[PDB]
Amino acid sequence: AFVVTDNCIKCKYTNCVEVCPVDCFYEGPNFLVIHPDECIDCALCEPECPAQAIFSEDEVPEDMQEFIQLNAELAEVWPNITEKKDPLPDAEDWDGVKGKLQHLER
Ligand code: SF4
Ligand code: F3S
Repeated sequence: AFVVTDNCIKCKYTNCVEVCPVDCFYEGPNFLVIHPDECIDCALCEPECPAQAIFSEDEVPEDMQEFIQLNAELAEVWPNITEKKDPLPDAEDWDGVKGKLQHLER
């Protein structure tokens, strides 16, 4: 499985969803998650993220391990997103800011 981590929060560019061959991204207010059962590990989304927030689960940073689990449980509760959208208005001011998990919205 590929995993969306901290820097997607409050950016949510959604570039990643056009490349997914199996449409396994799910959408929250200010973040996206990958459903781990569905991902086929094609790695196509990882170069597409402006925020470089996607990682192979074996590559997730030591300080971001919580995201592996988070992606798995939020994917169960959020709706499927299959079309790109515009970025959050604010996206480019929040891109690169650390610790954005305290800003996550369910
Ligand atoms: S690795 Fe491939 S299948 Fe998995 S979320 Fe990315 S684009 Fe979709
Ligand atoms: S910022 Fe988030 S919505 Fe996709 S393009 Fe990057 S994982």
